[PDB]
Parts: sequence; C-alpha cells; structure tokens
Amino acid sequence: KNHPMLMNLLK
Amino acid sequence: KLSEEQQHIIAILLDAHHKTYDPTYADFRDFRPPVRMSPLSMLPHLADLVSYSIQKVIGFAKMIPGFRDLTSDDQIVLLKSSAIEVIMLRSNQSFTMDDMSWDCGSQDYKYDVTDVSKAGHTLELIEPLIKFQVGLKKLNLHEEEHVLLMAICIVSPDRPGVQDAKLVEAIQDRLSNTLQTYIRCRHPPPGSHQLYAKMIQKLADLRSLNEEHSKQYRSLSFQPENSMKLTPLVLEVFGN
Ligand SMILES: C=C1[C@H](O)CC(=C/C=C2\CCC[C@]3(C)[C@@H]([C@H](C)CC#C[C@@H](O)[C@]45C[C@H]6C[C@H](C[C@H](C6)C4)C5)CC[C@@H]23)C[C@H]1O
Repeated sequence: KNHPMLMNLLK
Repeated sequence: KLSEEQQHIIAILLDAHHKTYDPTYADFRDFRPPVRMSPLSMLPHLADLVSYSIQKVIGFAKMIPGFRDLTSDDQIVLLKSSAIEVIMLRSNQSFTMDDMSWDCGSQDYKYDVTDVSKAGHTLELIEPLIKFQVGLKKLNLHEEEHVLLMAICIVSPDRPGVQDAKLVEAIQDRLSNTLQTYIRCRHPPPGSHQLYAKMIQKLADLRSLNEEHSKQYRSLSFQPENSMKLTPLVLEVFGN
C-alpha cells in the first residue's frame, strides 16, 4: 500500500 | 545462564525503551487539548496521543537487535499490525489500579474509561482493555521483562503479510530465550511462577484487543467527519 511516513520513520 | 549476548540484548532494549518513553510525559502539551464535555470529544486528543505513541513504538522497534536485518516491507508489516498492541502494552506503565486509569502527570492527562468511550469505543473494547491492564499490572514485571515482551510482540512471525517468516521467528526466538532465561535467573519465586506462560497469554489477549480495535476503526473511519479528525500517520498505519 506504500506507507511514505512509516517508510521515512523506519529509514 | 544469561550469556554475554543476552545481557547485551536486555541492556539494549532497556536503553531503547528509555530513549522512547518519557515518564514525565512533557510532550503531551503539543497534543490537541482534551475535551471532557456531540461525543467523540476526546478523539482529537487521543488521536494525537496514539499518533505520538506510534512514532515512539517505531523508534523502539528499530533498536530491537535483528529488526534492522528484516526487509523494508516486513518491518512495515510488523509495525502496522503491532502498533496498537505495543501502545496498550507500553501504556501499562502509566496505568494505575488505584482507579483503573492511565495517569500521565496532570488531571488533563489522566485517562479513564469515559475518555476512551469519548474516542469512539464501547465496552466491547474497554472491558477487555482494562481487564488486560489489570492482569498485566499484577504480573509486576521487571522492566527487563517489560521491554522484552514489547519487542517479542513487534517481531511476531504470524502477522499476515509477513514474507521472511523464518527470519522473523529467528529474531523473536532469540528474544524469547532471553526472556525465558532472564526469568529463571533473575526473577525469584513466587512472582516467577508461570510468569513466562502468563506473559505469552497477554500477547494472545492483545490479538483479541487488536481485532476489536480494527472493527470499530472501520466504523469510525466509515465517516470522513471523524476520519478527518485523525492524523496522517494514524491514517496510514491503521488504514487509509
Ligand atoms: C506514552 C504513553 C502513556 O503510557 C499513556 C498512554 C496511555 C494509553 C491509553 C489511555 C488513552 C486511550 C488509549 C490510547 C486506548 C485507545 C483509545 C484504544 C484504541 C484505539 C484505536 O481504535 C483508535 C486510537 C486513536 C483514537 C481513536 C481513533 C483512532 C486513533 C483509532 C481510537 C489504548 C491505550 C489507552 C500511551 C503510552 O504510549
């Protein structure tokens, strides 16, 4: 579903 | 026992928790003001609290030894499914059996069953939620067991959508053995009687709580009026 925010916070 | 690697895993998790849980709850002042007076008056405040908590749970997860080795997508799948569970779990620290409420410093930030209902939930979730807090509080976990249980909750192989299920299991197993061993060597009887099996049971109770959470969220977000009152991260993590 592509999670931009969750993605950035995990990066 | 408690090998060298296990004492390390516990030291890491204790610090990771410390770096992501402020027991003075000072940032709560940034959240939209709570309103305890149309219902759903606590939705904006609690939406913010939860949103804040999701961010902290994420920061905790990234420090779980082994978690960083998982793929991008598996990290995402484990966080999206455990977020609400780790928030319930981690909230046990502010929960008090004195009056069955989560006390975070001041009256403004002291939450009880009525505030929860003013967020859109019924006894469907609240009754078992308080039951959960009470059974968890009674276990009187050492902070070591507390952080280990949260990490084990995050790294669970059965979360649907998981791909590298065996890798997740390997990471979680390493955490379980660290917890099982810590209980035997560090937790003295009687408090250690069945302690592990009781802790695992709490993870099952959380599966039930998550389920109820999800159903009511579907009904809440069912109306953009309420969905519009959430935050971007909450919408992304719980569903958009
Ligand atoms: C820093 C801390 C402190 O221990 C204080 C904490 C206390 C936890 C509390 C007291 C307030 C109400 C909390 C969030 C419960 C919430 C309302 C149960 C739920 C749920 C979700 O369905 C949902 C959470 C938000 C508000 C609303 C719309 C949407 C965003 C989805 C309900 C679960 C744990 C409870 C959270 C922890 O992270």
